[PDB]
Amino acid sequence: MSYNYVVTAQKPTAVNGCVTGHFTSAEDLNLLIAKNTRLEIYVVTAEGLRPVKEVGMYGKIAVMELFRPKGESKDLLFILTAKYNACILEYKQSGESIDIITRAHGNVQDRIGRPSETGIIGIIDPECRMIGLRLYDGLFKVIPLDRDNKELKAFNIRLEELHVIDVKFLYGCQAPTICFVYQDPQGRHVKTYEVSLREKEFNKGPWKQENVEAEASMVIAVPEPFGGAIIIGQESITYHNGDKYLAIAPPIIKQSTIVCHNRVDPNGSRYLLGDMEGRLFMLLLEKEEQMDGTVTLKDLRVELLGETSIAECLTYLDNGVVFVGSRLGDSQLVKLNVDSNEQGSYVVAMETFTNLGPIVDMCVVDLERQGQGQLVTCSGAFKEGSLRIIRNGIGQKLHIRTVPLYESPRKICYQEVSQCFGVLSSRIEVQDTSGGTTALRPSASTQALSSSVSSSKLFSSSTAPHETSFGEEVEVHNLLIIDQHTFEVLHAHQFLQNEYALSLVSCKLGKDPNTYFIVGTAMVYPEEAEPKQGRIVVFQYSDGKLQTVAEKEVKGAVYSMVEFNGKLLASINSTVRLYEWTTEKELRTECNHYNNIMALYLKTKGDFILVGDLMRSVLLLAYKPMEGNFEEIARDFNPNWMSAVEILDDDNFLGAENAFNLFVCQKDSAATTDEERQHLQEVGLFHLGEFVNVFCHGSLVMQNLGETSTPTQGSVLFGTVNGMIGLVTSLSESWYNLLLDMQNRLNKVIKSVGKIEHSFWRSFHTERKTEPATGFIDGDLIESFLDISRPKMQEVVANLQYDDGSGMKREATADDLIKVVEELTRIH
Amino acid sequence: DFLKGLPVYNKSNFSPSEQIIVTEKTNILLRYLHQQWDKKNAA
Amino acid sequence: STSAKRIQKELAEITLDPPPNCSAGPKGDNIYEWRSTILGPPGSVYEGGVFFLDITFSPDYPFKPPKVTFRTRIYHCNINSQGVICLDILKDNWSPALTISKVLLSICSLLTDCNPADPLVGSIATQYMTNRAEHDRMARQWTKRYAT
Amino acid sequence: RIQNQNVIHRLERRRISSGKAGTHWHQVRVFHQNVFPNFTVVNVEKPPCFLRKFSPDGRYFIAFSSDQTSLEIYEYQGCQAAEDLLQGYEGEILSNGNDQRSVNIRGRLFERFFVLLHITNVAANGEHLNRECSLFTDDCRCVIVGSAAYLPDEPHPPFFEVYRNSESVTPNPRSPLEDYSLHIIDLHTGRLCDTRTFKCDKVVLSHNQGLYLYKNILAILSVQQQTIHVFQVTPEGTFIDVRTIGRFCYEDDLLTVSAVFPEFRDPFINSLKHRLLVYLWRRAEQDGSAMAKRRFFQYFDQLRQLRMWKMQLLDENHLFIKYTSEDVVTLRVTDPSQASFFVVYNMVTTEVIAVFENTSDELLELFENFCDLFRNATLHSEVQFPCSASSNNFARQIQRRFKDTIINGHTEAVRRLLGQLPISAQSYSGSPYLDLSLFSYDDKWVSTCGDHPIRFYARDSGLLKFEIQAGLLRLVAFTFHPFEPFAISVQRTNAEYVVNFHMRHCCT
Repeated sequence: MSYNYVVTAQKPTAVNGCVTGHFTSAEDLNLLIAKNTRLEIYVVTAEGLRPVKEVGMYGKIAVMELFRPKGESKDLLFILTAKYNACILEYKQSGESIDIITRAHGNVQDRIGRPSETGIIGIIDPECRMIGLRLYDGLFKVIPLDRDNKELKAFNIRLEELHVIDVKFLYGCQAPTICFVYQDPQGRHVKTYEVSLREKEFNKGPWKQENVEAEASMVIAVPEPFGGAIIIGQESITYHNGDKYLAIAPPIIKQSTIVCHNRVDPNGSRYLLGDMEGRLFMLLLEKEEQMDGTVTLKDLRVELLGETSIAECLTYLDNGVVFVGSRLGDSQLVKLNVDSNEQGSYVVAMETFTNLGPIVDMCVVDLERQGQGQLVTCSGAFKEGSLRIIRNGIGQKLHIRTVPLYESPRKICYQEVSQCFGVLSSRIEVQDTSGGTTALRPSASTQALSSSVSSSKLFSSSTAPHETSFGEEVEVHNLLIIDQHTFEVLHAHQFLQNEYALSLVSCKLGKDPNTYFIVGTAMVYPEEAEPKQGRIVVFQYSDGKLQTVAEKEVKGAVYSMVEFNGKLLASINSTVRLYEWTTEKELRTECNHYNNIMALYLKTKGDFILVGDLMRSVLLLAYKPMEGNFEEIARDFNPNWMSAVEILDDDNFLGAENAFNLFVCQKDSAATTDEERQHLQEVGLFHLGEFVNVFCHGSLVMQNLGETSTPTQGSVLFGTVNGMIGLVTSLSESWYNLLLDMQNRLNKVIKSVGKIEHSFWRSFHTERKTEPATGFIDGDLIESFLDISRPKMQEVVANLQYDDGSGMKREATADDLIKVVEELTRIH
Repeated sequence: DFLKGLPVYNKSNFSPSEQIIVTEKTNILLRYLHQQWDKKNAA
Repeated sequence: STSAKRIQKELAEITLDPPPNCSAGPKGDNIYEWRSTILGPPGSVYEGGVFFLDITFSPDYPFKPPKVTFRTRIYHCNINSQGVICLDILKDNWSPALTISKVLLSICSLLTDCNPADPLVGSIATQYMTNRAEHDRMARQWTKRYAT
Repeated sequence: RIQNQNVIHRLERRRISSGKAGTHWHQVRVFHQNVFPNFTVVNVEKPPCFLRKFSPDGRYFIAFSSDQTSLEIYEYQGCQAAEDLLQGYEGEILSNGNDQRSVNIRGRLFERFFVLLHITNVAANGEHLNRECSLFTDDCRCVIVGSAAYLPDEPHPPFFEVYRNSESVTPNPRSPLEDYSLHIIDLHTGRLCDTRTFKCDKVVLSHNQGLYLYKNILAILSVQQQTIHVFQVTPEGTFIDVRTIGRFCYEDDLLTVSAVFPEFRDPFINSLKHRLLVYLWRRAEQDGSAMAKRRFFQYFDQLRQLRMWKMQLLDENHLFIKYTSEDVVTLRVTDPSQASFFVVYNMVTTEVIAVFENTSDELLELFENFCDLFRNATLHSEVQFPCSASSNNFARQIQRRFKDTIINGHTEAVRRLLGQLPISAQSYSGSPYLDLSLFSYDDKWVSTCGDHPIRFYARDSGLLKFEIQAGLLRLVAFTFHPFEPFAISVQRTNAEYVVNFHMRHCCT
């Protein structure tokens, strides 16, 4: 029934994990970067970071470690995906051909087991004897590394401590040993166990039970000769080795939270550290040498180095160069210098790497009126927030222009008449001892050409001013007007205290010819489970002046809003309301629909309203002009957690689930009973691997004129938390069957890295159901058909009948398929 | 004083699945019972 | 009761010296109701399997032979479905000279080989001499399939 | 306490970070601390049926009519279909007063949530469906129900029919034998997939005590005949015979003997019981001492009469049987005074892997260290979120408190803590509001009447979130929806059928 086509326009840019080692050869130094489903291999060399090979896997890389067992010239790579497709990879280069060989492969999922809150953790014994894995609570999977044996018998081991945060393999121990930190009713503790392979249990370790800082969230295993481990908390750093114990609580650390670390010296003397604010630290392990040759640790020292993009993973490469991998911001390549600059910072940035994600919202607009849309995104977060003007073509394909904001953007829309962008944002200010709040850094809002503050008393002092404890972060939201040419902050309106702006619209209402900016907010309080108050403010921007045309008090939070045929459609908590723009310039209620749990996402086409719920999936509504109320036409009974919705056609409705899955609901045209017509049937299923955040009709390619018979109909872009930008189209049944048949043939020709089945990769998967993909075509797989060798192409076309457009299928030929794919590959 | 002499790998720094991983089919509780049973035969 | 007076003494010697592949024990303090645990003698076609034997000592003992019944289904050349074995030692030929200890070994030895001179099932005798092969593999299976 | 208690913070934080790999499952589960059934409705009118349970996927609701001959299938419409009626109502309760508006909804609330789909009549020969018997297949496509029919007092059944083995039980006067039947019904269409019959047995349909389903393997314990029937559930919902455990352990046992000995008539003990006897013998052989030899034969008679009472599948090929005295299994004596022997048996290999006495501390160590594997609940979800002594630290603490409370009787403690084992199939609900990780409460209120309202406290902050009362401001039964915020509390007094609905209302 439904036949859709999914392709990727911008591969993900966020960095999940980074590891360095000897992979290509024993003499080269390699840097490996994991970007969700993409593995990048770089060679640390004089000229920079030479790319070698970029490999995309059929999974979300969740673990990546390098190890070299005995008898191996160069290291081996072990990767575990979020679907538990464990594998062990080897790098082989034959002449100019570069290949990745899967030495071992297999799935290690347990059908019974509670996934751990802290996520997947992978560890390898320093001697390359076993591989630990902390997937499910209460179990510690192991994988012995018998070179000779052909069946690597992975076995789980009972683990008494259920809430384990971090676990590591210690150094300099005769038998494999693990140190980990776990939580329990008494607090947080650090414990050690010895792994006995044959008996298959844990043996008492050489340490003792201890009680540590409740925020302890990371463990570093110091190599020889120190041994022991380092425990990093929110306000302390400690060293444990037998009975040796050290503690430091520098005041500098508490200002942020450490979330990454890396070893510089093989002896473990110098350690890097990064925190949320972007500050980069250095941990020093000072050693005192005894007269009997025993190395004893003297003391710790933490010294600030500078500032960098908010770091997710650090990796010291060589000669004082550090690679900073960031999700929220661009990934940097900094230089550590012997002498600080005038500002006392030893960090010098050498290069920066583009990172669109996390895309939080976007709008497709045509600045040049030439038919070429220029996607504008609300990228980044915190000090990395910015606007990326993604323009296709040259004038490689994607040209990105960055407009830093130094604060998190949330929403965006374009007002053509005013030639400006309306953008929401939220900087962070700390409650100063003076009773007010002070911005931590200058941002776009504080550097506005003109400024204004909302002056309204709709919310009296009935709510008591709670304990404004000094030092507690507070979010302050503003509406920024941004020019479409120079991208300056023409105006910056600020909202009330504890008021969050959630939705933004720019539309004409009713007979009024004036355009407006409409904002839906919500008075948020930390101790309140849900917002019980909100507002809808109508702003007008004229001649560089912003006017608060009218306000409106609502009993909830305005999660979403949309213009509905000259009327304002707004969702308030569990309600969907329709407003009218009276001649007195006020909003008047027209009709309601209270049958939702939480109406988060709204979309409209004609008189139909598509409502996305927090947990109850999609719901279709209609407006009755003669009766002036809502008729609940149909709904979906599959309880999906939604994160975005869109209306592809009048009959097909697209949604995105929380577990990185897409699905397509359809209206039951075969239903006879009125009850059967009230069910929405699911015709599409697909595992995308990305958390889609927004849909927006549009296309970056010039709109072809007169080509209404193109293989594809429609165009929907969507942005993900990882920076991926994908395009969705509908297909005729004849083409869907042709490509579906081609899709299966390809899987028999192309060997997937890790020997992971494509059908398993794209299989719909949630906590409730797991089904194979239906009604979707993986565009990425089809495009790969071009890059394979010609004789490989001939294999697919064998014994396959193809329709040359005359209505009958003749013997297919590769060149014929080339033309089909070439049209498909040019639609993005 | 503490940033000096950083590691240098090179002065020119910047200017056929042979094995299969199979999880044990038997559930863990059963494995404990089975393994304890085999001790009786030895004893 | 001569049986009780005699058997009480015989318990000390037999329990102190449990014969190989043949063992038993009393129930409580009574003598008229006993049980025994018999193990397939090594090298026997029923080797390995353990057979529970119902053993009853009558008050008229020893002037009458001991009552023997198999509580385990065994395809034997001397015993029928009721688990009763009829050998002169277990018949009127019985004499008071024999004691509860000897019978096990006589039974234990008898398990190794038939007594086709007076068999309780003729089909074995034809199979016992003509083609014992059918009688062994199946005999192995029975103990493997029941006593295991 | 994290300042993320508000929904907005969680919603915004979710748009910029999907979390560490494999953590996204818990990113959503915390929303249950923001969405909960804060509103209650008292004394809702309902059809004259008997409510049973939700389906594991929470789409269908099953009830039994007052004639205990037809199965009512209701479709759940969601916990948001009664918000239109309640607009303008505040507070946490809605008293069943006198206003016409409240009466209008009360007579309309039940039909709003539940929609009648099918009513299938299965019993046709005087049988009556058991209210407490219900099982859902792994795929949730089909449901399994059983019907029982008391046998007439006269004429007495034939001896060779009532008694089919030497270890058969003697029926007690209070519970005469019955003729049982098991039915598999497709929930979507109501068709009767297949039915199997059992004649002259005593099977406890109530609470599925005599039944257990693991994935697609179904086991039935026939207490009267000390026999276990095992069936394989096809995707079509059609029963397939697997094998029968009892006097014979191999399906071909009867075939071989029939040719040689075509034949209560046989004094040979059961093949299964022999294996249990071997194990107790070989274990007693290791000690060698006359004492161990003395005890084995002394209690041989007492041990030989042991009878099966319960069972449960540890896997597709292992059975965890429970043994007890013949008197107790017929409900005449108290078990605690009688030693109960737990046995693990392999169906295909046919040996007794282990045997634990009632006071076996080794078994207790396994139970608390593997409570998740014994419970085998929420098997219908690939990503399970079990709550138990072996899955949550706070759940474990309650286990220690009970044991420590009794000690401060070590042996008696072991006695009662094993009374629950073996567990009944599909007895636990995967309700997140019952999850101990997210919420805190006392497990005693729901698994005599608790006079206090049940309070749910969020674990992150320790604050109260919602209350549940099941009475008019004496047996109380709660039935939470598997995931959505909806719960039914039924209060029974003599013949009163009091129903209260607990659902989420956005206080306006």
